[PDB]
Amino acid sequence: ITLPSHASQKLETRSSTWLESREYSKYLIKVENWILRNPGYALVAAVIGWTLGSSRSQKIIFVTLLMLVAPAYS
Amino acid sequence: ITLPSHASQKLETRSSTWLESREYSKYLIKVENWILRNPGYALVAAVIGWTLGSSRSQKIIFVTLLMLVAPAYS
Amino acid sequence: ITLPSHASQKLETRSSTWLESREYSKYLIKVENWILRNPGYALVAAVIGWTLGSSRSQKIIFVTLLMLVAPAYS
Amino acid sequence: IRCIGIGNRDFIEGMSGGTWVDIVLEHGGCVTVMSNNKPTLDFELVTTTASNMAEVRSYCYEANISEMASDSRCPTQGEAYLDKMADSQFVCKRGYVDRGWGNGCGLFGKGSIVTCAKFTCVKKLTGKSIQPENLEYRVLVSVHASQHGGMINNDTNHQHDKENRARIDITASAPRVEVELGSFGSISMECEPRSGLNFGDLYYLTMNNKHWLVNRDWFHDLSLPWHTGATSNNHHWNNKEALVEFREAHAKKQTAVVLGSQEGAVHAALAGALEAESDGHKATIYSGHLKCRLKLDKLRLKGMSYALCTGAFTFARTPSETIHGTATVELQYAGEDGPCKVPIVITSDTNSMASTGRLITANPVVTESGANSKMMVEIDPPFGDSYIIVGTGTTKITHHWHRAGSSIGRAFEATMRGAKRMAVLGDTAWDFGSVGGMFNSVGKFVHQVFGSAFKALFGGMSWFTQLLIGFLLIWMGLNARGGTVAMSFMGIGAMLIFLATSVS
Amino acid sequence: IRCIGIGNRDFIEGMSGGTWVDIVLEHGGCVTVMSNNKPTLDFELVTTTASNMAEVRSYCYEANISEMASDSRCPTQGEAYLDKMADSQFVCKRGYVDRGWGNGCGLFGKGSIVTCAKFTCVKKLTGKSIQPENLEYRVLVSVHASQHGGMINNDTNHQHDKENRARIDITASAPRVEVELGSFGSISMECEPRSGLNFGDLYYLTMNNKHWLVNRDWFHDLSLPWHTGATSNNHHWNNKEALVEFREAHAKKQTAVVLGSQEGAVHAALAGALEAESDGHKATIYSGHLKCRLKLDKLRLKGMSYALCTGAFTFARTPSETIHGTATVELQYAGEDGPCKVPIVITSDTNSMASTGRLITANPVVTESGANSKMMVEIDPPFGDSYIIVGTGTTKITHHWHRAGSSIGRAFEATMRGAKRMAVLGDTAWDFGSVGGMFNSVGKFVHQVFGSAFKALFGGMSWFTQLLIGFLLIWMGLNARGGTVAMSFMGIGAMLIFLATSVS
Amino acid sequence: IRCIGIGNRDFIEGMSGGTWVDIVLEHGGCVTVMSNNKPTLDFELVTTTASNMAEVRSYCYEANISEMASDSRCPTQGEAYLDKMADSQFVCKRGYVDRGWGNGCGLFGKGSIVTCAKFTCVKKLTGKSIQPENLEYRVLVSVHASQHGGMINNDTNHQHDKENRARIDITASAPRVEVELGSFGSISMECEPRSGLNFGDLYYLTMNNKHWLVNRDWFHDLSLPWHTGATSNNHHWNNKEALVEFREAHAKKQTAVVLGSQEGAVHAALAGALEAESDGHKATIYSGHLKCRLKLDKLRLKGMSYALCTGAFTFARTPSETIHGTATVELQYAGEDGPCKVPIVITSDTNSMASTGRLITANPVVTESGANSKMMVEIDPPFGDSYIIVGTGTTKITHHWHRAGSSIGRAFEATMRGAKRMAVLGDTAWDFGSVGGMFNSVGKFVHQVFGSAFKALFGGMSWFTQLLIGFLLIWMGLNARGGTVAMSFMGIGAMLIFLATSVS
Ligand SMILES: *[C@@H]1O[C@H](CO[C@@H]2O[C@@H](C)[C@@H](O)[C@@H](O)[C@@H]2O)[C@@H](O[C@@H]2O[C@H](CO)[C@@H](O)[C@H](O)[C@H]2NC(C)=O)[C@H](O)[C@H]1NC(C)=O
Ligand SMILES: *[C@@H]1O[C@H](CO[C@@H]2O[C@@H](C)[C@@H](O)[C@@H](O)[C@@H]2O)[C@@H](O[C@@H]2O[C@H](CO)[C@@H](O)[C@H](O)[C@H]2NC(C)=O)[C@H](O)[C@H]1NC(C)=O
Ligand SMILES: *[C@@H]1O[C@H](CO[C@@H]2O[C@@H](C)[C@@H](O)[C@@H](O)[C@@H]2O)[C@@H](O[C@@H]2O[C@H](CO)[C@@H](O)[C@H](O)[C@H]2NC(C)=O)[C@H](O)[C@H]1NC(C)=O
Repeated sequence: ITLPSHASQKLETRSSTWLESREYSKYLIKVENWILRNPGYALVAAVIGWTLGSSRSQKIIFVTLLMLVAPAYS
Repeated sequence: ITLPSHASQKLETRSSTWLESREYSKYLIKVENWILRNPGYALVAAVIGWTLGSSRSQKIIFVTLLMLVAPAYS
Repeated sequence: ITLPSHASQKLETRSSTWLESREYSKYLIKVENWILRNPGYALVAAVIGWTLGSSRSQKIIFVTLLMLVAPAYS
Repeated sequence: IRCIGIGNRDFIEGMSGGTWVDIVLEHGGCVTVMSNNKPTLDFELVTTTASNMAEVRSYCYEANISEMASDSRCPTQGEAYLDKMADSQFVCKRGYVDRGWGNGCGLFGKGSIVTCAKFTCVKKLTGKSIQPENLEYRVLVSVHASQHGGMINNDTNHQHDKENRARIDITASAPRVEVELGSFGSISMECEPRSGLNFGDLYYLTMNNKHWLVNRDWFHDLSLPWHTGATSNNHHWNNKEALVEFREAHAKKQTAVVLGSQEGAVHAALAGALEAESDGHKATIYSGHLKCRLKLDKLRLKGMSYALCTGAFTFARTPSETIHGTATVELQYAGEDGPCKVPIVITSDTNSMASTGRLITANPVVTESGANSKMMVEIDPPFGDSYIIVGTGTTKITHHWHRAGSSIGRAFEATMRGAKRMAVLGDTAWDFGSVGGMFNSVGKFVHQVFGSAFKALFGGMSWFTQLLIGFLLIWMGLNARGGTVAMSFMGIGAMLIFLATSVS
Repeated sequence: IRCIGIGNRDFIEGMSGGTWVDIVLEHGGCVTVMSNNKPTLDFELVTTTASNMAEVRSYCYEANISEMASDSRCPTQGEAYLDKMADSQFVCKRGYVDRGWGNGCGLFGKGSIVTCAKFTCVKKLTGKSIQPENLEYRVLVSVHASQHGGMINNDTNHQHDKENRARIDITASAPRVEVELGSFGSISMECEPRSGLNFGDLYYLTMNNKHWLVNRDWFHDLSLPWHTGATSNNHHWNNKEALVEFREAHAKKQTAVVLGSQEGAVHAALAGALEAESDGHKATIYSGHLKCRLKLDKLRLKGMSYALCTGAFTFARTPSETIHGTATVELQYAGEDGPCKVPIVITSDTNSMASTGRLITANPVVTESGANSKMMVEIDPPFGDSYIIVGTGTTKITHHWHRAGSSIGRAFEATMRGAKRMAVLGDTAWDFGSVGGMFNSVGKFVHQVFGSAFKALFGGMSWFTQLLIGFLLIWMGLNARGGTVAMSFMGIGAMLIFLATSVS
Repeated sequence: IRCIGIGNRDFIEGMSGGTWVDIVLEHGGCVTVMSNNKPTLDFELVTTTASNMAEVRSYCYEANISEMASDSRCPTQGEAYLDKMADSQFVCKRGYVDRGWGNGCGLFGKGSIVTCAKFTCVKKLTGKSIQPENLEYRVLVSVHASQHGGMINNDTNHQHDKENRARIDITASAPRVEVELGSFGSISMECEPRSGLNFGDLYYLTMNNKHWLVNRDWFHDLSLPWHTGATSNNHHWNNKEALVEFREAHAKKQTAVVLGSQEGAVHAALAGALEAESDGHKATIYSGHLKCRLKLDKLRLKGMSYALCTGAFTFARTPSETIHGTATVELQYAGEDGPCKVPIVITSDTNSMASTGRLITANPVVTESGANSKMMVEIDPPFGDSYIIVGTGTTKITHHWHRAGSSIGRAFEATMRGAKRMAVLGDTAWDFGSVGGMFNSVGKFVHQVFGSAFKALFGGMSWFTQLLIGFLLIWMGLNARGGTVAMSFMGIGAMLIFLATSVS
């Protein structure tokens, strides 16, 4: 199945949420492990982003967005 | 916890994979749910994409990448 | 219920089809009844057709297509 | 002789040297084959039959509902529920009503309501499948053997006339038959009982003792309750909501009502389907064709060595003209000359007595050896005036014949008949009265290609859309004189219009 | 005194002119209210309780299957069928297998197959609704009445201490209470129990004796088998296919397998929800806030007409410093001149006896008439060096005190505390310690408008998306051509980044 | 004959000159090999088996905790410490609580606390490694030896049919077998049991009696408690903090709670893995391929020197068509002229009687000498109409056959099947039906290098990312400067899209 992810109730009360100790590790570990398991996609994304964008900032932003889209297939 | 997702073994053998019948439902359902639940994000994503891109294609790709990154928080 | 309409098996064999005597009645009667009971739509369609067509033939074709589309709402 | 009164009749003037010919038997037709020194034969495909049909699906067209019940919930308390929602024989639906202190609720707002009703089918229709290896065609063969006119549509004691009549059953596991015809020898038929009519695209529909042949796409898009042809005792009806409507009356109550019998709506939906009949458990069909090949090398004329008759001939009936221009002459012979040869001339000028028209009944003879016996000849007289002179010596009778028309009008009528046959049979029309050839094969191939393209483009169109599209195509072909494109557009338009205005 | 060991503690210096003040109680906090000639009071909201909750929907998270069966049909013979498809407790599926002469069929091709298995739930979770008119808040009030230090977190015989402690139950049909505090008079509370935490878009989820408060959208997007919250003997499970998977093995057979227990998957899906507890059938909640208005006009000091104490004092233990900078001093008193007033000064230099720090415990007294009795005072010494001087005459005892820090750091930490309160409470933060005023009203209005807009745009983001969008906005602002959009972009980005990296 | 009713079936028309051919057996398919003067053979890889697998790592997915203990310190007294923090069977964590006079401490502030609980695994999943020397493939071979139709999937007394059936076991210690086939001679297979499926980067995962083949770097990235090596009672676990959560509620105490069973979460994480089965301690696998070289020199036709039959044949069933366009004809034969050669012609012109198609069962014969015995032929009839004529003289029998389609459609279907095999097998697809040649060599080499590069760049990508990257590459190609880059982008994108939409 694919159960939905609950939105963060942080900053709604003074209490801590259900698994707040892992709220940061969740995305970081996933993204890092995916990037280590698939190093060629980094080259693919670099090529695509450098071809699509005109200015260097646009190229960097394209590359970052692609590298973020890949591991969480969205 | 955050268990990793297995890569698809489709087109490795002649057999069907473990939960192949649901291989399209997950991403589509998640993305469409999040997208039609949060309309203001569409506005801010469009503003950012139009402000960052230069050509029409660049702005469209920017907006698409943002609208794909947001639901699956990556 | 909107049951589907069977395609005509005319010219498939030498036999006559199921209700072939009414093959022409079923469209002409309906079209002309609707066109007579709705005279204002004729003027609407004429205005639209003359506004969209450039040459006289395009205008006549547009008007005819609208006048045909309206009775059988498709 | 069985093809004489028929109005849709074809003539195969057999090749002189050849001994085989390709024909296509149709259900509303009749073929008359004549060869040089052989008797004339009449072929008629009478019945198609399909057996061992498998039931595919049953649709309900008349149903009832009973035991309706409802349940309601207060707002913010989830959906309502009845135990009948756990019964497959019940159809249920959920909606919202108004709830407040007046309805016995603690809050104000939209409450959930559920209505359930027991579905029950009263009348259902059935669809069955037909396998081309289960078809069985029936062909009847008659000989122009000088039987008298009272035998054309006469079947009394037909099981004894083993010489002039023949019945032939054609299946896929016996597509080649040797038909013996008594003293006339025998013919051989090689038919193709798997490629006549595309039964692999048709279901056999049965509704209240009436039967149709329908498309499969149309049958699978019916929107009634249905269950499987794999019949059990108690069936689960799928899609019960097609015959049951639920309505909320001003947000205070929900109710269920069943729609009426859909028999007439189905009849109206079947407008262009084919009709059919039943024979016990078998489908009896009276449409479609059967391509066959005839080999006549063992067919011989009986009585070519008889002597001429010597007695007296009378016209037993007035010579009548058939629809295609041939003439039937019934003679009565006084004389015990036994089986003898009938002397008959068809001449334009009686000075030279030169024959000008041919016979259909080859070798007319007096069959019986009795005193006053009857026989019938069929002839193809020439255009204009002529004389049919019968008998010998000075006691011979004459009949004046006038045949209106010309050979040009005959050729035009033949062209129209061939165009209609093409429009009905496609490329199979090129196998009618064919003995082979390069022109035949090339034409059939080109026709096959063009017919495939045409059926792909304009396949499922009614006469209305055919007319509209044809007029549009003619118009755009008029105002476009590019290379080879104008004539293509206007030709396709003319084809579509000719198909639209055609008759069955 | 119940507020002394708490790390999240607020100090309200009530306005002298008026007698009412607005406070907001939170669950992980406690408020100390001090007014000029009245006792100091401690307020703590300890429990929220929801009763009369309605069940909305049950979800299955662990199920079994049994009684599997299959059935197959020959090609072109319709779909397969089992009587178990007429049973609502079975889940079934249809697919295609290969059929031919080897399998017992007369044809070759894809035949239809159906597989059915009986579904059974073994473990389910529930969701319930909470109406704001069913909440009940519990507030505890303590008086700084010079009880000794061994009474701070002491609940022994608390039902008898009717003068120093009070327990208040605030409901919607009783939101205004007169709290009687013995010889201290009374206070009046006017609370708003209907507009605290927004329980209107929250469900109370129960799974295996654990409880959460979850979003309603999230609860309806669950992908498990479910049935209605209505009561019934046998429930029909909707969406059984969420826990059963059907699979064809190389087009030769079809088989059903159930998925495993989903308890851990749900635990992982609830990552950001709020936890809760149970009490019988009632939900016990330890999150959220409660806005109240305090009226202290009938509050009076007990023992403002006491005589000074004449005996000698000792320090019963070392004065300690609380994390907010105040100091607790426990004294022991000898001699029995009944309840008397404790003389205590806080001075920068013992020569001048000039008071420089104030008291938190207003009007410190000896409470008993016994020989050696203990009492406790709370003081607020000045920054730097000071002296706590207790007693009068030749028996004055002195303790040197040092308070680190400065007033600038105090103002900075007050500003950060106020900013955190704004981030948690929204516009309700403007009602904390408020006595009216135009500035507070304008601020609350502007905050309401901007908070509504901010929630509309950036409502559904996580810390990751907040960080990303914030950096993108800061970049877009650093490159804006003209002003008023650069500062706007950078401000929104900095706000998002501050929200993303927050804690608690 | 075991390959007839199979949907995934290949036809290797063997080389004429050579005597060996390369084939690739797959678990879902089956191969039919026909050579010039040899019988037709059917090959099917039916089982892969792995024995003595090496335990790699165990993960816990359901756990308990017990014997909770805690230790607290007053502020400025260091960290809290428990003796169980030295025991590896305990999971512990440190936090901070609020401390003051109310708790029993002499100062106010954050005191250190530590909590410890005894971890115990209730349910665990195991991973094993499969070595290429552990694998044992099982292949089945059948001969088209005119067995009747009731022997297609018939395994009764299969240990007595030593002439028509054969069972082959391929291991890495015996990659070459010779198979005797009675009077048909023998074949020789030289397989590569060390290069079929990349078991070098797959683990055999077992969880609650279900088994998968999973990636290795996915199995190493699981986030559960784990240990390495064999498994015995009261084991030791690493990373127990993955199933246990510690919490401080409002800085007042610390509690530990264990997460729920992760069976379903693992099931959901295994979405794209391959399934498998068990046979005691042996992995039973039904996926992957096996490449072999077939040598057919000592393979000879049996009964090629029989006499033609003379009795009368009948059709025992209706000739049916398999989904690839062939036809199976079951014949019954009366008469006892012993093992005789069956006369059978497939002709599309009864005038010439010339053969048009080709048999699949080479040299069809009557295999018995009894009264009425059955046999079965398999034919590849030509497109269009044709006749299947069996017998000689006057007792001949005929069956009409129609085969729809054309040779262009056949070629297109063959191209699609070849592209699918390429996509599934990589460069190994060049060894299918291969007889050598340098064209095959260079093609396989180029496919090898391009597939290596393509797998390095786009190896692990779901259909979603495949689609997105493909569309982006197609756009980049459509807007490229010229050639030599544009069409490369378009080809890579089109390949990604063709992969993302493929099935099976
Ligand atoms: C319709 O046919 C019957 C039967 O004809 C006989 O059987 C045929 C197969 C063929 O062999 C004929 O030559 C046979 O005579 C006719 O009935 C016969 O009529 C003749 C003369 O009228 C008489 O001598 C026979 O006894 C009759 N036999 C029977 C069985 O009825 C009948 O006259 C025909 N109808 C017409 C209108 O001509
Ligand atoms: C915790 O409190 C108990 C109870 O104290 C009494 O009840 C309170 C409501 C308040 O009125 C106190 O002043 C009362 O004394 C303490 O137990 C009492 O201790 C006193 C002192 O020796 C003794 O005279 C009483 O008999 C005790 N009462 C009982 C019921 O045992 C207790 O000492 C307090 N704990 C600490 C650590 O100070
Ligand atoms: C399935 O096969 C059995 C056994 O077949 C026998 O053994 C095979 C290895 C092969 O050598 C066959 O030729 C053998 O006959 C069939 O059972 C036999 O059926 C025949 C009739 O065809 C009968 O005369 C034998 O007595 C039977 N013997 C036994 C042991 O059963 C069986 O009929 C086959 N199934 C079908 C559907 O044909």
